[PDB]
Amino acid sequence: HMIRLAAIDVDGNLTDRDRLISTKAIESIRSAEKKGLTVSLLSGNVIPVVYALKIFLGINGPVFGENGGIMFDNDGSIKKFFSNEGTNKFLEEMSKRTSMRSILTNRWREASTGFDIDPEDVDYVRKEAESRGFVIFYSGYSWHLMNRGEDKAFAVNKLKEMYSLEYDEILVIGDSNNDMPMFQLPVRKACPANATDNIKAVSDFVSDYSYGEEIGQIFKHFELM
Amino acid sequence: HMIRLAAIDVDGNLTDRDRLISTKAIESIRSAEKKGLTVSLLSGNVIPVVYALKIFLGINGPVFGENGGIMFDNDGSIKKFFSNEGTNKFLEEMSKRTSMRSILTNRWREASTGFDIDPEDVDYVRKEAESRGFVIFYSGYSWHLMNRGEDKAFAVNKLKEMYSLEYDEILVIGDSNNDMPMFQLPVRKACPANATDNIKAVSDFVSDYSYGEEIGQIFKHFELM
Ligand SMILES: [Ca+2]
Ligand SMILES: [Ca+2]
Ligand SMILES: [Ca+2]
Ligand SMILES: [Ca+2]
Ligand SMILES: [Ca+2]
Repeated sequence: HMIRLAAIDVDGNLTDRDRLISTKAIESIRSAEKKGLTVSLLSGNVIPVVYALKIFLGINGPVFGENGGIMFDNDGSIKKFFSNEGTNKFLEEMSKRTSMRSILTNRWREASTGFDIDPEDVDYVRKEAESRGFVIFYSGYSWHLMNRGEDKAFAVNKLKEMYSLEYDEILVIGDSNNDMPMFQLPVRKACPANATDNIKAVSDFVSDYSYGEEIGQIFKHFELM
Repeated sequence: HMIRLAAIDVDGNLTDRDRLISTKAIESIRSAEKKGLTVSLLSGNVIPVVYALKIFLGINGPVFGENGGIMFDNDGSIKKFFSNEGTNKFLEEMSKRTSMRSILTNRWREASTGFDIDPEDVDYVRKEAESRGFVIFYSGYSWHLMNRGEDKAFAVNKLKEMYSLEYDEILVIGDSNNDMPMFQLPVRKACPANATDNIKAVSDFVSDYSYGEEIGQIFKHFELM
């Protein structure tokens, strides 16, 4: 079938070496959207930050923050699918006996909890988190304490439902392990030249570029630009 | 709202300490089905084996073999969602330089490949497998070489579409790591008392029993019997 929607990992694929947004990626997105593609952004950052990207970059589909746990829709509303009461409590307790600590953007989180942590405390905190029904991983600017199942697969399935699409009509763009949840779905897949080996191995198209420059080549490959 | 379908992993949930099918679990399933529940079974077994369970145990919904890659439907047909050409070829070449070997039941597989292997060769084979977009893990009666994404979540999502259900209308019952994919969906979740700590931590109801005895209690808890 033909690709009608592309779900893209913001931090993993739309930024350069210094985490700045790629202007070439922005123009590729706008070009593809003008030709009819619906684009959705997926990020671990907070919803007002992803909302800023939606209104300034010119994204025509819903955008997700907190790794899929919260969404800003095209009707201008915000819907969250998970709560941060449990994850916030966990951080509060864990910060008393480990280096796990809150980050400024948590003041805008609603469905999960971001944090910083010393590498030495990662294994212990992960064990404690999983024993409570949570998971931890790094993305973008920080670690993320998420509810099990609050991931990119949840978000992509939600987009599929919202647009009444088949999996083969969806293209996902990611770069690493924290994207495998959506890369393991029956969707179309593409990634940058610096994507992990496992992500490349399941991708339909592996770009010769990275740091935002893969967006244009990927879209061209699928005749979206 | 109300549970309309239960997706149950066979190994470790419908089986006892000797890997034998639990008669109490069978009767609980039949009782719940008479009251309106649709039940689907999933396992790593080949399709004629899960078909045997469907007709002899009296399962009223579809059954999945090969960890979700092949299904026996209610119209009496078999539908496979992945192919075993690549996985069979992988085994053929790996068997020439490692201890990886085919198993008897592969004569009935259609969407993946089962195998035996010396434990020390697992790392070598997994690395090769993932570079080809496959994964390996042990469950049930052998190791399984699967296509990435060919799992129980793929099967539960298909059931959701087939029965036009909402995730909240689906109950999943599992106990091992290869069952976690189901627990990452926004469904209702339950498990036996001896399920993994991670599965217990994300379940809505953790039974006091195991080895098949949990089915009745779980069903009673969700008002299904
Ligand atoms: Ca990523
Ligand atoms: Ca990247
Ligand atoms: Ca971030
Ligand atoms: Ca079998
Ligand atoms: Ca199991």
